[PDB]
Amino acid sequence: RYDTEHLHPDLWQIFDNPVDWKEQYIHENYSRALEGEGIVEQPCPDVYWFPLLSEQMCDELVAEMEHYGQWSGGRHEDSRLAGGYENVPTVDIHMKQVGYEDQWLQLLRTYVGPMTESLFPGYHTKARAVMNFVVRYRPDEQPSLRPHHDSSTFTLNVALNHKGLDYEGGGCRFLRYDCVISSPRKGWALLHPGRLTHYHEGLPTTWGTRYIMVSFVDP
Amino acid sequence: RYDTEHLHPDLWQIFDNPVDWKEQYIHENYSRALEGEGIVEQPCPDVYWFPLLSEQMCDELVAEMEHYGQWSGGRHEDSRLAGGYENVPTVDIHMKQVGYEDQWLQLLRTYVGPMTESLFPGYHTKARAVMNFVVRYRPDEQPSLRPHHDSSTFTLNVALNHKGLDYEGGGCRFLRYDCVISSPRKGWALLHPGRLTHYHEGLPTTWGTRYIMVSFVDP
Repeated sequence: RYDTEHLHPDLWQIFDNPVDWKEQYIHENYSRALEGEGIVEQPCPDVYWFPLLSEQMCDELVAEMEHYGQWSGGRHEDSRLAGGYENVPTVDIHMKQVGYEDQWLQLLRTYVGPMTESLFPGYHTKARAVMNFVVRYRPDEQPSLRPHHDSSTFTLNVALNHKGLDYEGGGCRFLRYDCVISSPRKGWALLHPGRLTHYHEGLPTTWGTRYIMVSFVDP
Repeated sequence: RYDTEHLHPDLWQIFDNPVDWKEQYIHENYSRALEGEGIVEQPCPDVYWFPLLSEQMCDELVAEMEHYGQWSGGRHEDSRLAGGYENVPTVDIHMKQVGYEDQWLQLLRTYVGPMTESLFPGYHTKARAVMNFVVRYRPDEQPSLRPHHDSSTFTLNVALNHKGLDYEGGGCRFLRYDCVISSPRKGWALLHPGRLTHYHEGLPTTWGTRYIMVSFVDP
């Protein structure tokens, strides 16, 4: 089985060929990071920073998002939310329309879940994420988000571009910890709680466009 | 209305005359702590230790618990829980059996909630608590519990007796923070998250009986 009506059909081959998809799309240091050989960084309390994705998979996902074109979002109301009122608006493309929600959920349940279990002793993860979308921030389309938390036990923020070369500006700002993640990594990602002990704030971007993929896991 | 069918009928008079209950039950320095001029202590990161209840209230609660006699608990399985299995068995009496759960909820909504809102900016509290029981820590009966977490956004623990004079032992130990509560206060209460960022293990009591109050807030 191989759906040929796709720009990058190998992206959905995770179910058919897990070994090849993992060897091609996952970061080379992901195994080293999971094995416990350093790599993981904790610049702020109750936060982590380890490599998750590689250049090829990130570029393919960015190209697919560009091919989708319909950069929805930006209005206070939400059409994909049951309540119909979204607290924070941002220009983003949902994974449901793109059809990558199932593949991303499987990838998170395979690789992301063991990482979360290893980082926090005594914590069992079922990888139940109800919201997963990639937001594109532009100097004229979507500015930095207002200071707000995430409606999830843990919130993961993954960058999709190389810092500096692709976009100029900043990332987030932890007001509680008085720390700012000013050096995002294209291949790495952060998985920290955002329910009660994290009042996340968005820093602004001056030049270029920045794309970040955040999935609300365990809500 | 003043029902005398209790050892301490004034313990149920929290709502009848809120001023009288606040004046005769709450901690004298609790108002100063709510004013934000000290008293509140943070021995560990993202942890609070401030006085909540007065000695008279603690004595009344201890006497009521002793007179109740329904000190159930001690098995991995349980009948009070809907699931029927308790993750961490403990000899504790739920507030539902005593019937003071309404009073505890009212006190949490009146005094605990504003402190939580003031202490942690950007968070809204609604005093949503379900699991709350008083467990007596006895070295001969209930030894130290294994390290575990809490299935709630926040956890509150209040001492019910003077350590050393009444019981000999320890408090809690933060596995991921290397923080040990060796000098807990009868009036002070421990408020911190217990879902993901903190793994805690209780220290073992040695002599006497240590009475503690456990409440799962925002489950």
